[PDB]
Amino acid sequence: LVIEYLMGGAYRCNYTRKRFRTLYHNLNHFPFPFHELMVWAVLMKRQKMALFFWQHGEEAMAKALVACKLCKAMAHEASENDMVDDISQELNHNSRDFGQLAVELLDQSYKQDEQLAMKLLTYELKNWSNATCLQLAVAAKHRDFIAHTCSQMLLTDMWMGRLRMRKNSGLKVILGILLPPSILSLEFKNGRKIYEFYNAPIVKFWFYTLAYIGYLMLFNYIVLVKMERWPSTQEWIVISYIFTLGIEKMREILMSEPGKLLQKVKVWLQEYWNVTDLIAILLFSVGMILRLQDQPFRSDGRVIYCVNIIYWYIRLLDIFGVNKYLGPYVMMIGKMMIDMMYFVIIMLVVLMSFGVARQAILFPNEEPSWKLAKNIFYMPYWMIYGEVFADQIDPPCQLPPCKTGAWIVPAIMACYLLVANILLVNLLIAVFNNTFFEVKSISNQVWKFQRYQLIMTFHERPVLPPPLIIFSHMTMIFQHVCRDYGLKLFITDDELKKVHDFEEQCIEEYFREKDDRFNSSNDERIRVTSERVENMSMRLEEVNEREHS
Amino acid sequence: MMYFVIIMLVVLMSFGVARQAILFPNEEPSWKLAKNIFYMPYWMIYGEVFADQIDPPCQLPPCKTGAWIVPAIMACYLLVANILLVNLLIAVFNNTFFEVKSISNQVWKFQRYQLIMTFHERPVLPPPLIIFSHMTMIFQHVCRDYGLKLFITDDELKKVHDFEEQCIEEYFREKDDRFNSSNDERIRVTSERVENMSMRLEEVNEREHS
Ligand SMILES: CCCCCCCC(=O)OC[C@H](COP(=O)(O)O[C@@H]1[C@H](O)[C@H](O)[C@@H](OP(=O)(O)O)[C@H](OP(=O)(O)O)[C@H]1O)OC(=O)CCCCCCC
Ligand SMILES: COCC(CCO[C@H]1CC[C@@]2(C)C(=CC[C@H]3[C@@H]4C[C@@H]5O[C@]6(CC[C@@H](C)CO6)[C@@H](C)[C@@H]5[C@@]4(C)CC[C@@H]32)C1)COC
Ligand SMILES: COCC(CCO[C@H]1CC[C@@]2(C)C(=CC[C@H]3[C@@H]4C[C@@H]5O[C@]6(CC[C@@H](C)CO6)[C@@H](C)[C@@H]5[C@@]4(C)CC[C@@H]32)C1)COC
Ligand code: NA
Repeated sequence: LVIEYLMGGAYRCNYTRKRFRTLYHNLNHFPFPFHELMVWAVLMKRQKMALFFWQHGEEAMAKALVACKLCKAMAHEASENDMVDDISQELNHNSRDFGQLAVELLDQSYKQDEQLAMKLLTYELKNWSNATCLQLAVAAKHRDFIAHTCSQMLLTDMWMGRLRMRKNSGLKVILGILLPPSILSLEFKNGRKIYEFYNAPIVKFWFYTLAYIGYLMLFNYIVLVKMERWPSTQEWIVISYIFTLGIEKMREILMSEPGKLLQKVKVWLQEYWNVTDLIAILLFSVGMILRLQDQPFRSDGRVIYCVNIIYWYIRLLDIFGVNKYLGPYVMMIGKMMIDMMYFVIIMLVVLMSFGVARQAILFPNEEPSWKLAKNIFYMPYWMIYGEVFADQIDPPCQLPPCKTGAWIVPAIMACYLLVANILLVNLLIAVFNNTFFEVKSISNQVWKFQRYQLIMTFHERPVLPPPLIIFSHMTMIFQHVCRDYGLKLFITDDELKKVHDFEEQCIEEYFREKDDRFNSSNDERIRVTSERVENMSMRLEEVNEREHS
Repeated sequence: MMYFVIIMLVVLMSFGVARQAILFPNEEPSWKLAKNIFYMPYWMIYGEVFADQIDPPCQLPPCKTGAWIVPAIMACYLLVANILLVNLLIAVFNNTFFEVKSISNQVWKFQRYQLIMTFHERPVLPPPLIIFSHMTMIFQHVCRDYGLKLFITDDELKKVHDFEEQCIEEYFREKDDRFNSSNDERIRVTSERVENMSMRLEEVNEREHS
């Protein structure tokens, strides 16, 4: 029970199975003893014993990943119940050590044989609640494991589905999705070719992208062109798209992993795209409600549409995030935005000061009105972006008399422009420049980690795009009254034994290489030479002092 | 720059569509709507931010519904395009300059050979007068001392061969002498000799006879 609580919601340890429950309720040996000994050493926080038990037996990498997850969960539980706060550091160090061991073992296995390395990451683990190494590594939030070359190659092979399209893809997928006769000219891995072509994640992604582009074009057409009292066909298509997308979001929030409905919404509202999509759908619904009414309400609904189109235009960054070079740039923008806000507060302060000074100096006969609130922000803000217009600030003053102190406005403006356009923007450039390498590397690692989540969330979605997704939901109603690949890879006993022997060979070679590399370092050689020289000097002094003559 | 201009184009299209749809709600479907999105939002960021043609000052025609959103959308758009993306592009150009410079220098030095060789074959007359050279090639149609190679006699060839043998011998000797004087090799040899000496001394001490 405590193992199942530590691991996750979907995990099911062998102890709580009904076979072991019936075998224990009337109170035999274990097939793999070192699994239970390793779990015992991990739970009771005995690091040396756990490291000794790790290198004996089979399924070494799965054991390392399970140990890393258990240590991370134990550290999280320890730094919650007001503990001594030093147990958490030791548990985190143990988790990091186990993760590093898993990464090094994967590196050795990939270096020795590539196909067997990819084989080792996919086969179903019978002793570990029917999970793969990828699922354990993802559930442990191990960014250095997914970002490895072998994991990325495996993710690419799962993303491409049964097709190959190795040298040049993308265009062929679009041709297939637009020209169904062109499907037959594509090679497949070892009537049925249509089903295997359309069930790949990548063709689902391109179908969804084409549907989104079409919906966006319809939205642009319906907001650009004059609208009548009742909606046109393009507006009906847009409304249908929004409604079906909302239905799909509800279906996703209902079929989530947690069993509690209140827990499902709380875990769904974690990504910012989900909450922003919910807000946008509610806003579009409000605008559509106000649209089908009299003239002022219709105008307000149209303005709601024109505001809402901005978000759906921005949401193209999610589509762009698939590309290898347009995802890290988006994340880099996401962090530099926080830096920009921190540096824009000061610009706002200086702008407010200059605007209030100029407005107070120039116009001393203004009644209290809200126009004074915009005369401060408007023109001092457009000034710095390339609209420095004389005679609009410090006007020439047949000629009306000059206001008292009107000569000070250009003196203030010169210093304001010098501060805003030469000091703060250059300092912001320096800040963006000197904090780019860390942000780039972190963004690359995070994107390579989230590739797995993208692949799974496209492998789970129905094959039809959101404008046609209603037909797929009707099918799910018919199936309501009624994984060979994509996640795992089942095998026989002989292939399992071959994989086990390969893994034992890999771990043995890894330990032997580590020992041979440690024993040949300069520091070890110097230490051993010093000790032997000291002992030899003592022996030689004893020999010289003790002679028969 | 193209990889970074895709995003600028997305944001520009968004702002242009929003402003054009807000301001003018009585436009027939015409191709003029296709350029009203790209034209002015593109000239705005290069120094045409004129504050009288984005939010018109409106004897006075009535104010269009929601015409106060255009300045806010434009302020956010200018802040994104002129402060965030261009500075990030500057950072990208700055932090990927050394590798590009070194690779370009190496590639130019390599292509110098092709540049030199392609002028050693072209006819001496320039393209406006190259017709005369082609006529000459017609006359020569019915009919490399230097520039590429350098033919030499047997004694010069033997001198070059002896020089090359001396060079390769000196190279191998220098490589071996440099390897044998490294710190790692000295430490390894000293450790092995110390181990053997310790074993020998223990065997000598165990070989007492009195
Ligand atoms: C208007 C905006 C619409 C949304 C924009 C569409 C969204 C968008 O911009 O990216 C989508 C698409 C995703 O496909 P993705 O990148 O995953 O697939 C790549 C493709 O297979 C390349 O041929 C591979 O070689 P290369 O390394 O590249 O040399 C590349 O490397 P590898 O993994 O096989 O080793 C593959 O990653 O990215 C494109 O490649 C553009 C293909 C042409 C797309 C044509 C678009 C019409
Ligand atoms: C001059 O008078 C023209 C008239 C013929 C009228 O035909 C119209 C048919 C719709 C059409 C082609 C027209 C104007 C706006 C056009 C929109 C601009 C939008 O821009 C795009 C811009 C970029 C896209 C990313 C978004 O959408 C289109 C969805 C959109 C777009 C191309 C939809 C198509 C619209 C012309 C002459 O006949 C006698
Ligand atoms: C159009 O005619 C208006 C009239 C109602 C008149 O009420 C007035 C009450 C004072 C009030 C709210 C008004 C105009 C200037 C307003 C100032 C602008 C300043 O800005 C702020 C700007 C930002 C702050 C950081 C600094 O101060 C305020 C201290 C300041 C401020 C909000 C104080 C409040 C002033 C309107 C209509 O009657 C139906
Ligand atoms: Na300028």
